[PDB]
Amino acid sequence: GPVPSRARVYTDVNTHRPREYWDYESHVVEWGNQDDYQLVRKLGRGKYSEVFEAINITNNEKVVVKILKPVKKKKIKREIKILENLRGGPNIITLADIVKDPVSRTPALVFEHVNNTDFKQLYQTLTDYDIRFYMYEILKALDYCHSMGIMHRDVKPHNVMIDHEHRKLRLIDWGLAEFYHPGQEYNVRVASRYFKGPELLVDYQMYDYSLDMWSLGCMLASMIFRKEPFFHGHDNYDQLVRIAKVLGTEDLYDYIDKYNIELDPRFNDILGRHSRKRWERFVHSENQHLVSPEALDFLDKLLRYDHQSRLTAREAMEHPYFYTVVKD
Ligand SMILES: O=c1oc2cc(O)ccc2c2oc3cc(O)ccc3c12
Repeated sequence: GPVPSRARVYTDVNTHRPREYWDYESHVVEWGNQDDYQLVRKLGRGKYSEVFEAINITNNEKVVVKILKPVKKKKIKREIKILENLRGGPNIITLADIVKDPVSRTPALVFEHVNNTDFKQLYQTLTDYDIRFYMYEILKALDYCHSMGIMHRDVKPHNVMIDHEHRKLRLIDWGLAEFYHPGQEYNVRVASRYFKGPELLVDYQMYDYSLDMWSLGCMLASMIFRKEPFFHGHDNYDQLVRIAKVLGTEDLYDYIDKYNIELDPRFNDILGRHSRKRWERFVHSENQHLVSPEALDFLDKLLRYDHQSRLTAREAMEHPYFYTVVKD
């Protein structure tokens, strides 16, 4: 069968936590008062929730209310426990309250308000320094949740709220996040298509925190090369082919051979043979000001087939790419 895999960092953190910490099924939700919050306007509907801007009339402060769509109280408690565990951490969205919505008859998560401009216009105006700055901020968030035994599993521009004016950043939507337990097999149907790690695309279930680092690499590639998204697959199969046209097919086979994985035979007539490309290939006159040897080496160390070979969040923060970023 498939060769087992372990996270190379924070492997045993949940093993030595009290079971209270990771056993989210047994979590007892403490409900606030739903009348404290008045909905102002709808911000968006996802597959799992509707998101509203609201006001807490007990302090006249803006909040974000996420009213969950009906789903397993499995996944509801999971997001809630993860949010409470990570509360107070660097650039983690802050869960302020949990109330029961009288209309949906589902939980409504109440978050700190953060003032976001969309990633689409924002990513077109980001300077070289801005990209490095915000990447460092994301890494703080990723290193923290990983250190707390949690992988996000849905890292993408949509889930990174940026207040460009106050240069503040928040990682949001922890509804797909999970606890890492060594040797545990996970659902491969996570993350969004363009940001799915190769482990997901070859259906390798024993993944870990390193999944988040591939997704982050995809984001970085889209930013410094100014191509959103970078790997633009039409489906989950074409997605792996897109990646293979850059990282090459030989290292792809090295990867699945290492873990004794078999590709879906439908790849037989679409995968072909491809050499690994040098990242300079994607540099042109309109993005070159965002590119540096440091930028490419960092990107290169994130985008690895082998999840065990990618930089950890902590290692990433040690990278020379962030030397120019002013530290606090
Ligand atoms: O769309 C969202 O989905 C979320 C999901 C979460 O789990 C937590 C927070 C948010 C969240 O905060 C915001 C602030 C804004 O100014 C605009 C949109 C959002 C927004």
